[PDB]
Amino acid sequence: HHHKDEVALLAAVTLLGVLLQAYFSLQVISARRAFRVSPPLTTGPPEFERVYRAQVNCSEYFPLFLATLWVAGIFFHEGAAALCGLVYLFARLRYFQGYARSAQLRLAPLYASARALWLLVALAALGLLAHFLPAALRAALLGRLRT
Amino acid sequence: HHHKDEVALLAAVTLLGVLLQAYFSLQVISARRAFRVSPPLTTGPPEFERVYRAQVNCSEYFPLFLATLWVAGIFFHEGAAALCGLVYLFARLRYFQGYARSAQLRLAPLYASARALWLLVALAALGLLAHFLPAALRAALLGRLRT
Amino acid sequence: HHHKDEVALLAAVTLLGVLLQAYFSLQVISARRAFRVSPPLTTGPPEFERVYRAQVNCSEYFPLFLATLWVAGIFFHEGAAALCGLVYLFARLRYFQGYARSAQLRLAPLYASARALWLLVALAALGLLAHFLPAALRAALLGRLRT
Ligand SMILES: N[C@H](CCC(=O)N[C@@H](CSC[C@H](O)CCc1ccccc1)C(=O)/N=C\C(=O)O)C(=O)O
Ligand SMILES: N[C@H](CCC(=O)N[C@@H](CSC[C@H](O)CCc1ccccc1)C(=O)/N=C\C(=O)O)C(=O)O
Ligand SMILES: N[C@H](CCC(=O)N[C@@H](CSC[C@H](O)CCc1ccccc1)C(=O)/N=C\C(=O)O)C(=O)O
Ligand code: NI
Repeated sequence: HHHKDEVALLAAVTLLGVLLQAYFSLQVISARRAFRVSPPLTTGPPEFERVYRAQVNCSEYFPLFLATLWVAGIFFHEGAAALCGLVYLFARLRYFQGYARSAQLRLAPLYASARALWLLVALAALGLLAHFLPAALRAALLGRLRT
Repeated sequence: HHHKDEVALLAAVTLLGVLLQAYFSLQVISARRAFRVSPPLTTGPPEFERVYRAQVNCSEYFPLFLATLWVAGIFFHEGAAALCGLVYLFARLRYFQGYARSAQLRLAPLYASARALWLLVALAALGLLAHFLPAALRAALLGRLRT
Repeated sequence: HHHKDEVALLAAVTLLGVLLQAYFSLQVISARRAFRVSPPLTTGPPEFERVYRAQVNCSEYFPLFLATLWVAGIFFHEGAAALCGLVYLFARLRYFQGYARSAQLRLAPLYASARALWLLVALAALGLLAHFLPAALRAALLGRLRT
């Protein structure tokens, strides 16, 4: 008996996220050509540094997204976690698109991505609490008994 | 019944990757000493910034590698995924070695690493498709029936 | 039968790590306000670049921590891995706090975090070795037999 069925949506969202990250990377390389910035060195016109920074930030947050997605999806509910992941990834795509154009336009999609990530965190926290809190509470009651 | 046996190669490749990352970090610190760059601050002679950038880029890609490795290894085939992972990690080591010497010498091993990563992605995609596409197709046919 | 029970501590430590990372990010944003640095652009007074760099470095190491934690926890022992993870995360929090104040004060907690990470690596290595080495040794003996 395989557990592929229990995690296939998490794996699919994860893969979509990877693909999206690849997209961000290629867009940064395209900004390296457009605005004549050769490796190493990550300075140039404002628009390049903005595109670059959007990609860097997405990259920095991508493992946080994965960790919470998987923990939430396993401990709370797979579908909810996957949905939140989709909302997050769409929000991040919009973030990247915004940032590339103007610092201010990254902001609205940025906020959407953060809410989804905290929602993933809260589900993770609730799921873990549901797992640990009953056994812990019971053990404390047993000692209290005793009398 | 443990599932260690089904994922031991993925875990081994993962650990090798971690070790390799540790190696990149220590090489960067060594460049910080050689070329007199004290923390914080990541600017100095060209050779330091190149070594530094090789490490940074490897670090940025390392979670993408892990995600696709695991998804491909679970959904498609463990051995193939591990092999691709080994090729990728070797390619990245060569990338780092190249970059440290000259921007242009990172390029050949860079290309090898990218092909292996996309190969991992394609296996992940195929594996997930194999999981989801039949059930989805059947459900669509059932509605078509109906008549 | 679920395997949540076998990985719940790893998941909890992982989530704590995510929360800690969120904390580092918010502290960096607070340094962006205090020392008047607007996005993109990551240069300003020394204290901002130090806080920023502490966060960046923690972020760079966070997936390495996760990978080894999970591999060690599954292949060697869950509790040991979780404990090492807790020590690591506390060490990193202290690292961030130190760095924010002075480059030199990040150093003591930095060393604590590295020992814990290498301890995780060693457990991962030992666990994987325990899994692979017997079967490999037996296979070699069988060929030796033969005679
Ligand atoms: N800081 C920017 C970041 C952009 C980037 O990292 N682009 C990739 C290359 S993009 C080629 C393909 O998109 C490969 C990425 C990929 C991602 C997920 C799955 C498969 C492939 C890259 O240059 N990697 C290493 C290096 O800088 O030498 C830069 O300097 O290039
Ligand atoms: N940007 C470069 C990056 C190199 C780096 O990150 N080196 C490590 C230290 S290298 C020591 C050992 O190699 C620990 C790393 C390790 C990795 C995987 C498993 C076990 C240990 C480090 O300095 N970490 C935090 C900090 O900058 O304060 C730098 O400024 O140091
Ligand atoms: N280089 C620093 C890094 C700090 C940082 O990344 N802060 C977060 C925002 S902090 C808001 C919440 O803390 C969300 C983070 C979070 C982490 C884990 C779980 C849930 C939420 C951020 O700015 N992200 C994207 C962007 O720069 O546009 C900077 O320029 O902001
Ligand atoms: Ni099972």
